[PDB]
Amino acid sequence: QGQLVQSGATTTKPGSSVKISCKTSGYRFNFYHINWIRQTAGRGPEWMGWISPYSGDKNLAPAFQDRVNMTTDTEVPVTSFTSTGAAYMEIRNLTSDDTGTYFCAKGLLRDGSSTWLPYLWGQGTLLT
Amino acid sequence: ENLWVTVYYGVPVWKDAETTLFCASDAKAKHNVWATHACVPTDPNPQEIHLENVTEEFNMWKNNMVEQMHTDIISLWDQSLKPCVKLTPLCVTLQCTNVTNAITDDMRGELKNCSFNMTTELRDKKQKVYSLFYRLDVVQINNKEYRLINCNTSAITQACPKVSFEPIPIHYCAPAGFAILKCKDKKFNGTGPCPSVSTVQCTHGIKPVVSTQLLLNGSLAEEEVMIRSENITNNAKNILVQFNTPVQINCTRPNNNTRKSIRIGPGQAFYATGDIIGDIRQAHCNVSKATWNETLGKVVKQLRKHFGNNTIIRFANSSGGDLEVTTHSFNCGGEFFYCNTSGLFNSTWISNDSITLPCRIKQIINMWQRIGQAMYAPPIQGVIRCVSNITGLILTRDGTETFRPGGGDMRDNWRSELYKYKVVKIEPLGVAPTRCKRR
Amino acid sequence: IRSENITNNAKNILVQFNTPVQINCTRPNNNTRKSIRIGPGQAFYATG
Amino acid sequence: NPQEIHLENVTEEFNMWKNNMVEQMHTDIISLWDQSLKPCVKLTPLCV
Amino acid sequence: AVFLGFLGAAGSTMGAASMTLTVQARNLLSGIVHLLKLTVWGIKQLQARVLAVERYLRDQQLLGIWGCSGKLICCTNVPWNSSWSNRNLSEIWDNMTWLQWDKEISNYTQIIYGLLEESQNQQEKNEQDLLAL
Amino acid sequence: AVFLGFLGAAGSTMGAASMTLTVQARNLLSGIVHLLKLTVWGIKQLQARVLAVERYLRDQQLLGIWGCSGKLICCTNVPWNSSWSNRNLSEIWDNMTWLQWDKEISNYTQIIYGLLEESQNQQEKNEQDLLAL
Amino acid sequence: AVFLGFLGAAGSTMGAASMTLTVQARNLLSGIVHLLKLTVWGIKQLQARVLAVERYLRDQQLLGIWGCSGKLICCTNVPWNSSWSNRNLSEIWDNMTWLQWDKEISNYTQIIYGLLEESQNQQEKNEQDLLAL
Ligand SMILES: *[C@@H]1O[C@H](CO)[C@@H](O[C@@H]2O[C@H](CO)[C@@H](O[C@@H]3O[C@H](CO[C@H]4O[C@H](CO[C@H]5O[C@H](CO)[C@@H](O)[C@H](O)[C@@H]5O[C@H]5O[C@H](CO)[C@@H](O)[C@H](O)[C@@H]5O)[C@@H](O)[C@H](O[C@H]5O[C@H](CO)[C@@H](O)[C@H](O)[C@@H]5O)[C@@H]4O)[C@@H](O)[C@H](O[C@H]4O[C@H](CO)[C@@H](O)[C@H](O)[C@@H]4O[C@H]4O[C@H](CO)[C@@H](O)[C@H](O)[C@@H]4O[C@H]4O[C@H](CO)[C@@H](O)[C@H](O)[C@@H]4O)[C@@H]3O)[C@H](O)[C@H]2NC(C)=O)[C@H](O)[C@H]1NC(C)=O
Ligand SMILES: *[C@@H]1O[C@H](CO)[C@@H](O[C@@H]2O[C@H](CO)[C@@H](O[C@@H]3O[C@H](CO[C@H]4O[C@H](CO)[C@@H](O)[C@H](O[C@H]5O[C@H](CO)[C@@H](O)[C@H](O)[C@@H]5O)[C@@H]4O)[C@@H](O)[C@H](O[C@H]4O[C@H](CO)[C@@H](O)[C@H](O)[C@@H]4O)[C@@H]3O)[C@H](O)[C@H]2NC(C)=O)[C@H](O)[C@H]1NC(C)=O
Ligand SMILES: *[C@@H]1O[C@H](CO)[C@@H](O[C@@H]2O[C@H](CO)[C@@H](O[C@@H]3O[C@H](CO[C@H]4O[C@H](CO)[C@@H](O)[C@H](O[C@H]5O[C@H](CO)[C@@H](O)[C@H](O)[C@@H]5O)[C@@H]4O)[C@@H](O)[C@H](O[C@H]4O[C@H](CO)[C@@H](O)[C@H](O)[C@@H]4O)[C@@H]3O)[C@H](O)[C@H]2NC(C)=O)[C@H](O)[C@H]1NC(C)=O
Ligand SMILES: *[C@@H]1O[C@H](CO)[C@@H](O[C@@H]2O[C@H](CO)[C@@H](O[C@@H]3O[C@H](CO[C@H]4O[C@H](CO)[C@@H](O)[C@H](O[C@H]5O[C@H](CO)[C@@H](O)[C@H](O)[C@@H]5O)[C@@H]4O)[C@@H](O)[C@H](O[C@H]4O[C@H](CO)[C@@H](O)[C@H](O)[C@@H]4O)[C@@H]3O)[C@H](O)[C@H]2NC(C)=O)[C@H](O)[C@H]1NC(C)=O
Ligand SMILES: *[C@@H]1O[C@H](CO)[C@@H](O[C@@H]2O[C@H](CO)[C@@H](O[C@@H]3O[C@H](CO)[C@@H](O)[C@H](O)[C@@H]3O)[C@H](O)[C@H]2NC(C)=O)[C@H](O)[C@H]1NC(C)=O
Ligand SMILES: *[C@@H]1O[C@H](CO)[C@@H](O[C@@H]2O[C@H](CO)[C@@H](O[C@@H]3O[C@H](CO)[C@@H](O)[C@H](O)[C@@H]3O)[C@H](O)[C@H]2NC(C)=O)[C@H](O)[C@H]1NC(C)=O
Ligand SMILES: O=C(C(=O)N1CCN(C(=O)c2ccccc2)CC1)c1c[nH]c2c(F)ccc(Br)c12
Ligand SMILES: *[C@@H]1O[C@H](CO)[C@@H](O[C@@H]2O[C@H](CO)[C@@H](O)[C@H](O)[C@H]2NC(C)=O)[C@H](O)[C@H]1NC(C)=O
Ligand SMILES: *[C@@H]1O[C@H](CO)[C@@H](O[C@@H]2O[C@H](CO)[C@@H](O)[C@H](O)[C@H]2NC(C)=O)[C@H](O)[C@H]1NC(C)=O
Ligand SMILES: *[C@@H]1O[C@H](CO)[C@@H](O[C@@H]2O[C@H](CO)[C@@H](O)[C@H](O)[C@H]2NC(C)=O)[C@H](O)[C@H]1NC(C)=O
Ligand SMILES: *[C@@H]1O[C@H](CO)[C@@H](O)[C@H](O)[C@H]1NC(C)=O
Ligand SMILES: *[C@@H]1O[C@H](CO)[C@@H](O)[C@H](O)[C@H]1NC(C)=O
Ligand SMILES: *[C@@H]1O[C@H](CO)[C@@H](O)[C@H](O)[C@H]1NC(C)=O
Ligand SMILES: *[C@@H]1O[C@H](CO)[C@@H](O)[C@H](O)[C@H]1NC(C)=O
Ligand SMILES: *[C@@H]1O[C@H](CO)[C@@H](O)[C@H](O)[C@H]1NC(C)=O
Ligand SMILES: *[C@@H]1O[C@H](CO)[C@@H](O)[C@H](O)[C@H]1NC(C)=O
Ligand SMILES: *[C@@H]1O[C@H](CO)[C@@H](O)[C@H](O)[C@H]1NC(C)=O
Ligand SMILES: *[C@@H]1O[C@H](CO)[C@@H](O)[C@H](O)[C@H]1NC(C)=O
Repeated sequence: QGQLVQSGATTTKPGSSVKISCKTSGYRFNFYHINWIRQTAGRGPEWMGWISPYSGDKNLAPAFQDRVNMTTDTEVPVTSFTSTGAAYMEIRNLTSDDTGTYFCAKGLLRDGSSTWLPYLWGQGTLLT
Repeated sequence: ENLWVTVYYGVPVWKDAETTLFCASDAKAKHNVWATHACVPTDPNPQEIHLENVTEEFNMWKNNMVEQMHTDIISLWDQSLKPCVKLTPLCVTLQCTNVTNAITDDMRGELKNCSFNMTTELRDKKQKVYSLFYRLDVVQINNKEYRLINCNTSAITQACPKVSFEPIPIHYCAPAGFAILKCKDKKFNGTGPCPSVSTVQCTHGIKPVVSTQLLLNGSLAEEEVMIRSENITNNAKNILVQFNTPVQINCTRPNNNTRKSIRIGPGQAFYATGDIIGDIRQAHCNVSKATWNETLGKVVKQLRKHFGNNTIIRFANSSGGDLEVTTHSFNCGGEFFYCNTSGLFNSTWISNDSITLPCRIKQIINMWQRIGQAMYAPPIQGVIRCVSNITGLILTRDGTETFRPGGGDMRDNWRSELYKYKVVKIEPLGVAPTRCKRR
Repeated sequence: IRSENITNNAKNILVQFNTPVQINCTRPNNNTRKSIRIGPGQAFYATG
Repeated sequence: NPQEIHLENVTEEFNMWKNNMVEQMHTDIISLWDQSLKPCVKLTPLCV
Repeated sequence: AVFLGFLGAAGSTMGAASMTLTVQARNLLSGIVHLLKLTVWGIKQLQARVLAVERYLRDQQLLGIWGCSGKLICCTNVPWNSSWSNRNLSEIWDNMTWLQWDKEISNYTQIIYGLLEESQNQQEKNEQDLLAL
Repeated sequence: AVFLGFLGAAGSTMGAASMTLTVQARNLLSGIVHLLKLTVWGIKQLQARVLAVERYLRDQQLLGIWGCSGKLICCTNVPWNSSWSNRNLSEIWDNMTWLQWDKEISNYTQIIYGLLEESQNQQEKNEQDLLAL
Repeated sequence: AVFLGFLGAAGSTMGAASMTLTVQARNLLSGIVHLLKLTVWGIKQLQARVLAVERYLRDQQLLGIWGCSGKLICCTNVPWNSSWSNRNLSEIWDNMTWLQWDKEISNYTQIIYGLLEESQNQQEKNEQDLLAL
């Protein structure tokens, strides 16, 4: 299974800094990365970066190197294999050119060559 | 695509199960009633393996270890009482007076000077001997004639005085191919999925201390003060609170007693209470009024998390029952104290020196399970004074809240120590597909 | 009919039916059990 | 046929004063006497 | 290196745990479980001893009637019926743990144990028919 | 197919029974034989448990010192001395049952068990002398 | 021939004793050790029975996690670290006895038992990677 409910689709104006939430269920939140993907209207879809709900190790594209704060809090065990978690997304020197739909997607596998690959996506959120 | 069955021997998978758990103990050598000499020596390196990423389900209220310890302890007492002196000749008419009157009115009947006829080593010749008996061990006849408290219900045996009642740490261990799982969650409820998990060959040292209301010499929480019950919303399920700070309690029987051996037969010897050297004083326990008020407030704070930040909870004394359950009853230096506890649970709390406990002493204590068996604790010589920590409680709700103590079930004591453990069984066989084929 | 030496009269004969012949038994007296304390915890149950 | 195998060239250290067999026989014999006396007649009425 | 210990990779992937099988293999019979006194702790320990050797040989017996005597990883000729689990390899050996894998394969575990049993009775019958020349 | 059950082919020919060996192999240690109470039924069951594992390993030990560890049908290098039984193959494997066969071969069963024992001690000595290069 | 008996070559050279291993192999589980009465001799015998099967399987377990299941003489891939013993072959197998050899190699016996254990966990992982084609 797996679900990743995202935050609201509210809008602000340039210069600000917004927070996007992603709430997970039905899967062990710590066993897969959490990716942030952006589908702007005036650019091809961009991979922003992934983060580890277990190791805390984050990795973003150099286009977002010093402009994004990715944070996740610890999970809440529901069963032996089910937990609930959350992931957060931020932008610093923000303008109105960063407009589009934002998604959160968890990793594919736990090991191998396609560990972090965005496999399970959220419903997306509309921006400014 | 081309996938065949591939067999694996030694896969990290386990299932819950019940099994016989053997005991371990550290080297200390007389012999205690818990027979910890008959256990395997504990490793000086108690190996604890952390189970990364693992999350297990625990349920201390369906745990089988507590049901096995509650039966092992009882089997340890029956085994240790078997070869000792049967005291059936003591069930005879007693002529009793008060010992050394003129002190504090109705506290001179608290212990009696009793003389009686008794069998000797010769079956035809009797002896008139006298002994001291506590008031809680005798009843009247209706003149100054008394009898032992147990003679109409149970048979009596006196514990062999070479056996020590001092609890010794016991380690429970799972056999080869089984496992013990520890829940390293510092704020664990006792049930539910536990995130941090480790496996151990044996549990930690557990002293088999059987106390009432106040849990003594126990293990402490690391954060806050946890509260554990299966249905907290049910008032008939006992509340097992556990402190993180130990509130110290000092107890003493100040009377300097004398043990006088009496030959009730060939090789049979009854140990009577001779007389009292020095003052006839009152047995009692102290506990710092400061630490008790502080630690009693910590329980209130965590009790609010189940009844509301606005509600008011009150502490009241016991509401009746048998003597063992109405008082802080326990064992201290070989004598069985029964401490009135009203000075500890007489407090109401708003929405936002030391105290002393008068204890009486019993010698003829009855078994808590069946009826028809009771033990005579031989009188201890000298002055008794024991020092221990109160590390938990056993509370009761009534349905402004009110909480009172109690808990005559021995397994509630073992629950307070076996809550973080769980017995599983290893199943090292595992089959899974891969593109490997024999020949 | 089963015996080891049927021709020997000192070896019991164990016959076994194929039909069950029913037998009803009864002690019709309505008895009373009266407990008697013969010692500490010892109780003898007499016929009242 | 009490099989006895000779150990050629072998030389062992013995110590009958630390031997464990004597400590086990001394306890077995005592356990044999206690086991055999258990069901017999207690003579406490003779102490008269 | 790593050496997670006994059951250390219980939360790891099936492929990672499949490299530390000797860790759990050696701890199936030793532990700490010299006279046999029949006390409350003695009858206890005696049971803990006999139970361990019983469950150990039941596994080694099944390992024998499959041709896997003394193996940690043996391969068979019984092919994987997809109705057992249609999951792919890369989503099993780099994804699932042995605990949850046993949870979903538990139904067909008795079916698989029979297919391997006769495949070994027929393989040793073929090996005899081949060495008859 | 057939599946005569445990000991089902006890009256069948030796060749037919030689195809249902796993049936009797798996029923040598399981059965129905959790605390150890020392009652009249408890001491009874405890003996039934220890006896079963003893006789199981005695067979597996002999199967080991012959090089047949984990085999239902292993072949050896010990040739058949005709003084054991001069019967032909087609009058044994398509004729006799395993019960009557054990009745007539019972005399030389201790002789055969020695020939296989040293043939395995010499085969593993030859295998070491061959891998020494 | 010779047949020195059980432990007969205890004073012989290691190479000579290495030819009479079945003699000590068969006497590890039989001996003389039918109801289970709990008397002073009965509890005694019951312990002597369970202890024998325990120590037998502990050896066979180590023999298994080294790939030597059912072998009297198996060879490994763990090379001889000279710090264990710098003695030459001809001054060991034609000179020393197994008793004194165990006396001087006793220190490193736990080190060697680990090297063989992972060499078998890696050999069976390589055998699976080779039959994957
Ligand atoms: C758990 O909690 C429990 C509850 O808290 C706790 O129980 C406590 O137990 C202990 C021990 O078991 C108890 O301690 C005892 O205390 C007794 C009383 O001590 C107090 O009172 C005396 C006397 O007071 C009069 O005199 C003084 C001046 O001296 C005046 O100022 C007073 O106002 C008063 O005089 C007026 O009032 C009288 C009536 O009220 C009138 O009659 C009189 O005319 C006046 O109007 C004080 O002297 C004491 O001071 C001493 O203690 C203070 C701290 O309080 C210290 O600064 C200092 O050390 C002082 O010396 C105190 O205030 C004691 O009697 C008793 O000790 C004696 O008895 C025991 C056994 O009975 C003996 O073994 C011991 O040796 C003592 O004997 C001496 O004293 C007697 C009495 O005179 C002599 O007859 C005797 O010969 C001997 O004299 C020798 O020693 C003298 C000094 O010691 C010395 O002067 C002599 O020269 C000679 O050498 C004992 O200590 C305590 O009371 C319990 N608690 C309570 C609440 O009751 C328990 O421990 C806790 N822990 C557990 C269970 O583990
Ligand atoms: C418990 O459960 C968790 C979660 O499932 C497990 O954590 C996961 O482990 C797997 C296996 O190791 C991880 O997969 C690997 O991912 C790495 C990518 O990480 C690399 O990139 C980082 C950012 O670029 C880099 O900083 C890292 O470098 C160091 O820094 C971090 C800082 O925290 C440090 O912690 C690291 O250890 C590094 O030292 C890091 O290098 C990827 O490189 C791996 O691929 C290699 O390995 C595979 C085989 O394993 C091989 O096929 C490839 O070709 C390549 O050679 C591999 O994919 C995964 O990322 C972890 N996290 C998840 C899934 O969220 C944990 O292992 C479990 N523990 C137990 C005991 O069960
Ligand atoms: C108990 O003991 C009895 C007696 O020993 C066993 O019975 C014997 O079993 C063997 C093995 O199966 C039999 O040998 C076979 O004989 C057949 C010949 O029978 C065929 O011919 C009949 C008449 O022509 C025909 O009607 C049959 O067809 C069906 O009809 C009968 C009606 O009752 C039915 O019962 C049958 O089952 C048939 O369905 C029958 O086909 C012969 O064909 C066999 O040869 C084939 O198989 C061998 C290998 O087995 C192979 O080498 C050949 O090349 C060929 O392929 C085979 O010789 C024997 O006839 C039986 N009777 C005896 C000996 O009196 C019984 O099996 C034992 N049971 C157990 C559980 O131990
Ligand atoms: C206990 O411990 C002792 C002492 O260590 C062991 O005795 C030694 O045994 C070894 C192995 O057998 C001996 O090595 C052999 O030596 C012979 C040389 O002896 C020959 O020469 C004699 C004089 O020339 C000759 O008389 C002998 O012939 C017979 O006469 C004697 C009379 O007593 C009789 O006892 C003999 O048995 C003979 O029947 C004798 O032939 C040598 O020939 C051997 O070499 C052959 O074998 C080796 C392999 O073993 C092979 O590699 C060679 O190529 C060649 O084929 C072999 O070297 C040693 O001499 C003995 N004495 C010592 C060391 O002092 C005894 O065996 C131990 N017993 C147990 C049970 O452990
Ligand atoms: C409990 O009651 C018994 C009564 O049966 C008390 O025993 C008796 O105590 C008196 C007084 O101590 C003894 O008398 C004394 O005898 C000595 C010896 O000659 C004499 O020197 C004294 O002056 C005094 O008269 C008496 O012997 C004794 N009887 C027996 C049978 O021992 C006992 O003291 C009481 N115990 C307590 C703790 O109250
Ligand atoms: C809680 O644990 C403490 C510590 O383990 C217990 O204190 C111990 O109490 C016993 C008897 O009460 C003491 O033994 C006594 O020692 C004195 C001094 O040698 C001796 O005179 C007595 O005859 C007896 O042997 C023991 O020393 C003491 N240990 C410590 C460290 O203080 C306490 O009793 C326990 N409480 C409960 C309720 O179990
Ligand atoms: O195991 C027990 C048992 O009943 N108990 C409860 C009492 N106990 C205490 O420490 C205690 C705690 C508070 C007040 C008084 C005593 C030890 C264990 C017995 C098993 N056979 C027994 C017997 F044949 C006679 C008497 C007893 Br008492 C037992
Ligand atoms: C309790 O009473 C006993 C005597 O009934 C006391 O024992 C005496 O102790 C002193 C120590 O100074 C010895 O010199 C005596 O020989 C002892 N007498 C006997 C009869 O043994 C004991 O000291 C008393 N205990 C207390 C705490 O007062
Ligand atoms: C209980 O008694 C113990 C000792 O009998 C007390 O602990 C002592 O406290 C004093 C403080 O003045 C220290 O100087 C001592 O070193 C302590 N003794 C030991 C052995 O640690 C304790 O305070 C008493 N508690 C109560 C509640 O009465
Ligand atoms: C045997 O006698 C007892 C009394 O000794 C009878 O018990 C009574 O049964 C009736 C049932 O109608 C009750 O109402 C009474 O209360 C019982 N009396 C007592 C003292 O228990 C019993 O019925 C008699 N049995 C027969 C078969 O007559
Ligand atoms: C003991 O003393 C109390 C109070 O003085 C009194 O009521 C009681 O009757 C006395 N008992 C005896 C046996 O003297
Ligand atoms: C002992 O028995 C006698 C009867 O001879 C009786 O007079 C006396 O009161 C009895 N003693 C006690 C203490 O009961
Ligand atoms: C105990 O805590 C767990 C934590 O998840 C909770 O689910 C459960 O309801 C709690 N039970 C009680 C009786 O407090
Ligand atoms: C307990 O103590 C209080 C006051 O100290 C007293 O009122 C109450 O009666 C006592 N209870 C018992 C059972 O002695
Ligand atoms: C029992 O029946 C068998 C049937 O063959 C017969 O041989 C035997 O003699 C009989 N014995 C008796 C005692 O009837
Ligand atoms: C899978 O198993 C089912 C029965 O469980 C069987 O009917 C089917 O033919 C099998 N298919 C394959 C491909 O093995
Ligand atoms: C058969 O065995 C006998 C002894 O039982 C032996 O003398 C004979 O040489 C052997 N013959 C063959 C051909 O093995
Ligand atoms: C021998 O073992 C030691 C440690 O015991 C190790 O440091 C050394 O490298 C080893 N040498 C060889 C040749 O194996």
